[PDB]
Order: sequence, then C-alpha cells, then structure tokens
Amino acid sequence: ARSAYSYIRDAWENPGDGQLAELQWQRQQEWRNEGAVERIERPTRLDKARSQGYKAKQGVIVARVSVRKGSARKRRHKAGRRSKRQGVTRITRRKDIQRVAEERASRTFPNLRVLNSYSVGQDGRQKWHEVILIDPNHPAIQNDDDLSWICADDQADRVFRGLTGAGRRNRGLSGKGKGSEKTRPSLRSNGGKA
Amino acid sequence: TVLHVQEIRDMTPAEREAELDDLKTELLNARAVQAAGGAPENPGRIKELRKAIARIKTIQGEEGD
Amino acid sequence: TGAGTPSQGKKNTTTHTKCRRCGEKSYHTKKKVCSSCGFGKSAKRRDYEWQSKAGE
Amino acid sequence: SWDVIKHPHVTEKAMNDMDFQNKLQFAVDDRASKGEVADAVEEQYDVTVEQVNTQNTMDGEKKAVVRLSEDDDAQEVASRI
Amino acid sequence: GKKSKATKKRLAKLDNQNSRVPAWVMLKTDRRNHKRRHWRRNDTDE
RNA sequence: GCACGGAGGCGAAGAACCAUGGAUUUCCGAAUGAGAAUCUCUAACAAUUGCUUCGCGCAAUGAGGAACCCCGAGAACUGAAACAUCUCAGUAUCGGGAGGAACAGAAAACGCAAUGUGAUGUCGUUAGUAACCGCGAGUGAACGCGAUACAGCCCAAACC
RNA sequence: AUACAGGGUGACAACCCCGUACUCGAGACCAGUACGACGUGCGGUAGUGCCAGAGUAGCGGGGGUUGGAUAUCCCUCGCGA
RNA sequence: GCUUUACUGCAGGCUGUCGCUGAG
Ligand SMILES: [Cl-]
Ligand SMILES: [Cl-]
Ligand SMILES: [K+]
Ligand SMILES: [Mg+2]
Ligand SMILES: [Mg+2]
Ligand SMILES: [Mg+2]
Ligand SMILES: [Mg+2]
Ligand SMILES: [Mg+2]
Ligand SMILES: [Mg+2]
Ligand SMILES: [Mg+2]
Ligand SMILES: [Mg+2]
Ligand SMILES: [Mg+2]
Ligand SMILES: [Mg+2]
Ligand code: NA
Ligand code: NA
Ligand code: NA
Ligand code: NA
Ligand code: NA
Ligand code: NA
Ligand code: NA
Ligand code: NA
Ligand code: NA
Ligand code: NA
Ligand code: NA
Ligand code: NA
Ligand code: NA
Ligand SMILES: [Sr+2]
Ligand SMILES: [Sr+2]
Ligand SMILES: [Sr+2]
Ligand SMILES: [Sr+2]
Ligand SMILES: [Sr+2]
Ligand SMILES: [Sr+2]
Ligand SMILES: [Sr+2]
Ligand SMILES: [Sr+2]
Ligand SMILES: [Sr+2]
Ligand SMILES: [Sr+2]
Repeated sequence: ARSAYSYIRDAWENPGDGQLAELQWQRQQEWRNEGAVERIERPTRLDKARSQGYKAKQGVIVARVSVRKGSARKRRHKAGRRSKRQGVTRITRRKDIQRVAEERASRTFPNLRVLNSYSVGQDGRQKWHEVILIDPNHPAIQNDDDLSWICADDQADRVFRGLTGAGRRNRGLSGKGKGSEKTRPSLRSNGGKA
Repeated sequence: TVLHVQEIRDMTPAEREAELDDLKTELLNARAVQAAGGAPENPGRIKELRKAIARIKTIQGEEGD
Repeated sequence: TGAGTPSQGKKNTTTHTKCRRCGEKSYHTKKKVCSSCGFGKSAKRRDYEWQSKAGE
Repeated sequence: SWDVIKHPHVTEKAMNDMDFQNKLQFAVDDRASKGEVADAVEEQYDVTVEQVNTQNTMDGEKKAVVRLSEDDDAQEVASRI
Repeated sequence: GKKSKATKKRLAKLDNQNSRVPAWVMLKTDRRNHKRRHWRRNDTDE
C-alpha cells in the first residue's frame, strides 16, 4: 500500500495548492524572521530527507538556509574592457543557489559534512533549502552501514569541492554520454569549457 | 665521567635530588669563579657537571622520580 | 619647500617594525598589520602566485 | 625549569657596593622579580636580604643589587665563592 | 625613544653580534665578521 | 661539528660515530583566558559546531606543504597586419577545499543501426576529421578501435 | 678476474686503500592486497496495475559557455507531468 | 589624457509586464 511518506511527497509536487499552500504562507512569515542558517530538529520534507539518506539518529543534523534571490551581484569593471566583458546586469553565476546554501550551512557546522539538500520554497526575494549534515566523528555514525562512508578523510569538506549531488549536477555530470565531453571527469581537466 | 649511569640508577629518589642540588651548586660556583675571571678552572668539569645534571634529570623522569 | 631633501628631514615617524609572527621588519605599528606575512590581517600566511614567474 | 641566580656580577663598581654598602650584585634570570631574587639569595647563602634593586641590562640579562642586613657581611659572603 | 623590554633584548643581541671574529678561529682555520655594523653608517631593524 | 688554535677533558665502567625507539623541548607563531612589534595582565578548547552525564564532560574544525588535484572568480597586452564578434584564454591572477594522489565511475549509456558494444580514468589513434566562425583570422570534439588496469555494489519505498 | 665500474693514494694503479663481481642480511613499498578460512545465501515458475527519488522531466523569457551547429553544458526569471 | 548630436556598447533613471500576491 501507499506509504505515509508518499503523501508528504505528493503534497510537495504543488507547494502552491491545498493545505501545503496555507502552511507555506504561514511558515515563511517565521522563516523571514529567522537567520541565514537555522538548525532544525526535524526535516520539513521527511520523504525527501529519508530518500536522500536522512536517518533519525545521533550525528544527523538538518538546517534550513535562506539565500537572496536573483542573478549575480557583480561590480562593474573599473579598468578597460571590450564591450563583451562590460556586461554587469544580465550576468549570472555558475553555481546555483542550492549549492551556495549547502556551503553556508557547512561553514556554520565546520565539523559536519554535507550529505545532501533539497528545496523548501521561496518568496519573491529569497529561497530556502534544508541541508542534511553528518557528524563523521560520532560512533553512532562510524558504525552505520549506510553512512559510515562519509567518515573517510577524502570526504572532508566535500561540499566545497563539488562532491554533493547538487554539486555534481551543477557540474554537468548527469549525462554519461553525449554532452558530457567537457564535464567528465572534471571541469578543470577539460580546460574549464563545460 | 666521575659520575656514571649505574651509580645514578642505584641512588634512591631522595639521593638523586640531594645529588642534584649538590651538582647544581658546584656548577654555580664554577660559573661564579668564571665570572670573576678565575683561572683555577678545569674547563672539562663545567661541561661534565651539565651532563651529569642532565643524566640525573633523565633518570629521575625514567624511574618516575 | 622642495619635495626632495628638505622634505626628508621631517621623517621621524615609526611605522614598520619587527613582526612577532614572521620576524621581518614589516609589522606596521599603526595599522597593526604585517605587509610581509599578513599578521594582523589573516590567520593564513600572506602569499601570492605573482611572487614568482608564472611557470615557476 | 629556570633558576633565579645566574652568577655573581663582579666588577669595580660591584666591589665598592660590597665594601661600602654591604651589597652584593648578581646576574639573574630576567623573569625573576625583586622578591624572587631576595628569597633565592637568602636560601643560597643563608643571609637576610634587606633590599633589592633591579635593572634590565644592555647585555640581555637582568642585574640585581642585593643589600644584606647589618647582621651579614657581604665581603665575607662573596669571599667564599 | 622608549624601548620596551623585548626591543632592548634585540638591541642587546645586535650589540653582541657586532664583535670581532676571535683570533684563535683565525689560527684554527689558518685564515672577517661579514655582519659588522656601525651605529651611524648602518640601520638596524624594528 | 664546519674549523688545520691554546688550555683542559672524555673513552676498556667500550667513548666518538651510525640505526631504531625514548627523554628534555624557553617565547612568538593556526595560536585558542585577555591584551601586546616575540612581552605583559588575572584560571582558560578563544571562536564555530556535534554528542551530551547540559559540566568544555567527550570530540571536531582552524594553520602548513614544491608542484600536482577539485570547486568557484576571471583580465589585458596580443592575433585578425585597423577593429567591435572572434583571438590571446577559461590563460595570468584572485577566493575556497581535499589527498598521497585527486576527480570520475556501474547507463533514463552507445547508435561502426546491430542477431552489435557493455562502469570510469588515462595513453596511442580516430583528426585538424564532424562542428563553429566579420563562413575572415582562427577555434575544434565524439562514437569506435589498439592499449593500460579491471570490480562491482549500497540505500529510499513496497512487506515487516 | 662471476671483480678490466668509479674514486683515493706525492705522476698513466684490476693486483697499495675504498670499492667493484659473486653470495648473503635488514627496512620500506607492493598490501592488511592476493590466497585461505567464517558466516550469509545464488536462482527459477505462476499470480498480483503492492513499491520504485518533483519545482524534477519538459516548455518559454534573459544571460554565459561550448565544436555542439535547430542538434553542448550551466545560471537566472516564469510556467510545469 | 580630453571632447562630442563619431562608431559600438555599459552603468544609471523613467516606464510597461511577470513573480512576490491575498479576499470581495
Ligand atoms: Cl562538507
Ligand atoms: Cl559499439
Ligand atoms: K580584445
Ligand atoms: Mg540493509
Ligand atoms: Mg627599575
Ligand atoms: Mg662593547
Ligand atoms: Mg596566547
Ligand atoms: Mg590587431
Ligand atoms: Mg583527471
Ligand atoms: Mg579582416
Ligand atoms: Mg577554444
Ligand atoms: Mg558519440
Ligand atoms: Mg569566449
Ligand atoms: Na562543515
Ligand atoms: Na652572563
Ligand atoms: Na643608525
Ligand atoms: Na627536540
Ligand atoms: Na579543540
Ligand atoms: Na561543554
Ligand atoms: Na596588427
Ligand atoms: Na590600433
Ligand atoms: Na566569430
Ligand atoms: Na571495427
Ligand atoms: Na559550455
Ligand atoms: Na532558461
Ligand atoms: Na596623454
Ligand atoms: Sr577543513
Ligand atoms: Sr605653497
Ligand atoms: Sr630648505
Ligand atoms: Sr615628523
Ligand atoms: Sr584585521
Ligand atoms: Sr596565497
Ligand atoms: Sr657589555
Ligand atoms: Sr646619516
Ligand atoms: Sr571491465
Ligand atoms: Sr528510480
């Protein structure tokens, strides 16, 4: 039969309709009054969290992060530039907002490692994402068959090197064939043309 | 030289400390005679005294005092 | 008053001093920042790739 | 562990202080206070220290001028080292 | 000026280094302090 | 010790010297009780976190490293015999971060179209080919093939 | 001479000295890998619309980037299975 | 370097539209 989780899932396919609509209208009022990174006891989208690796266990942390909406916040050129490199307004950054959110969260919790993240809406001037972080130093986690992999030394600061799911997608690593000629195995090795 | 490692290990903790203060004093007096430009020196000892003290201090830590 | 010799006589201010962190006489005692190693400005050590030829 | 007294400071001026004012002069650890210099001295030569003046020298060391009580005789104390 | 205790220690060292290479070193090496400094002609650090 | 002096000393209680392990290891320094041009003032994981016996009790982070590596920011001189798209070039340089190597990686692949191949790097080639481009100057792959090395698995949910 | 590499030594040295050939020993890396062994249990038939990752797939506006040309990858605003 | 109704662009301001954005 349908899991209770599927109901949370199905509700979020249209965050603008039904009860969820009312919840968001109510919630965001409080979120707007919260900081940039607020730790929270429980995921707002349980099905998503569990699906991404979340577990109700010691060493598993969830935090909501908000980031200003829109394109790049760039300063116009103070030195000579050819028309091409004079743009300022319509230029956007190469990292999506979710990635910026994952990094801020990870900065707030220096000892934790980003496991994954997902969206929880936005208003006209900002977007919110909840990030799942794991404590690689807690025994409850060092002994987990599903999460202990994140305790390895080469997993340290994984978010800052683009090793997150959002990181890999944003680096154009989804496709295994056509279109990934310059993304795999890394943007840098391909001369940075991906 | 005159003081060997066995002899030191054979001393009780109290003896090593009494021997330590003794050595420190000879040294201090040598450094005093040196400050006065005194020549009745024997440069080899001023050097031995330091090593002796290092030995006793090394042994003390080893034995747990 | 000329900008040369006559103006050099007024220089009796102490700015750069021996730095606690790196030892170079580059700790600006008025800014409390080392122009050589970055002490007072950054926990990380002051460094730049332009301090050497690009391919070296 | 650093000691307080390094060595006696013996010079013309030091001798005068010793013959005319019952004062002894020492090169001491620059981290030592006047009080710590007083104690150390009383415990090394068994005397009563009345006053201690200090100076951080241009030799990188600290010099102490220790005046003994009228009970003690500097000339004699210094004469046994 | 007013020198601190540390400044003083550093000045003291500079004064000490500013000495002659002992004569016996001359003999031992069978034949110069390249760091000889003058208070006037030179400028120390800090 | 370098270092071919003087004096003196150590070594058969086996020194010197070498290897391995241990002891000691001032102050500043990420520098962390507060402050400071290496010092000073009156018990210290400062700061941010996780766990929590909710007490800094147990832990993490910080900074370094020749380059290599990953993620971001990103010129201009120059070429086009001017120059704006283009080029130089995702180069120089900047921000962040890991390791001994990184990154990638078990197909919502390929599409020598097949009764065919079978995770991923990399090397040789495919090829200056296809593609781009004031269709100018210039830019420029991939599938495949021959090699190197080979390795495949774990969750979410269903039912409990 | 399984040693005629090289160096040193008061001048051109296989045989003056260190070495060199041969043989042997130890540490490090390979690697906590390979092998081996413990446990676990592969797989097949029939029925069953019970389960299988959403601002996603996809579309449009604006940018960047790419050999990617209608047919590259990415960012952003909007819409959206 | 400077100028302008030189060429081409870029900030900035004004203005419409979409999102923020709801009820009658
Ligand atoms: Cl991380
Ligand atoms: Cl094929
Ligand atoms: K140009
Ligand atoms: Mg399982
Ligand atoms: Mg005074
Ligand atoms: Mg002098
Ligand atoms: Mg401190
Ligand atoms: Mg040109
Ligand atoms: Mg690579
Ligand atoms: Mg032309
Ligand atoms: Mg190119
Ligand atoms: Mg292909
Ligand atoms: Mg370009
Ligand atoms: Na972190
Ligand atoms: Na002295
Ligand atoms: Na001077
Ligand atoms: Na040491
Ligand atoms: Na700590
Ligand atoms: Na605590
Ligand atoms: Na030209
Ligand atoms: Na020109
Ligand atoms: Na072009
Ligand atoms: Na073929
Ligand atoms: Na591109
Ligand atoms: Na778009
Ligand atoms: Na000009
Ligand atoms: Sr780190
Ligand atoms: Sr004037
Ligand atoms: Sr004048
Ligand atoms: Sr002045
Ligand atoms: Sr600062
Ligand atoms: Sr640097
Ligand atoms: Sr002097
Ligand atoms: Sr002068
Ligand atoms: Sr294979
Ligand atoms: Sr699936």
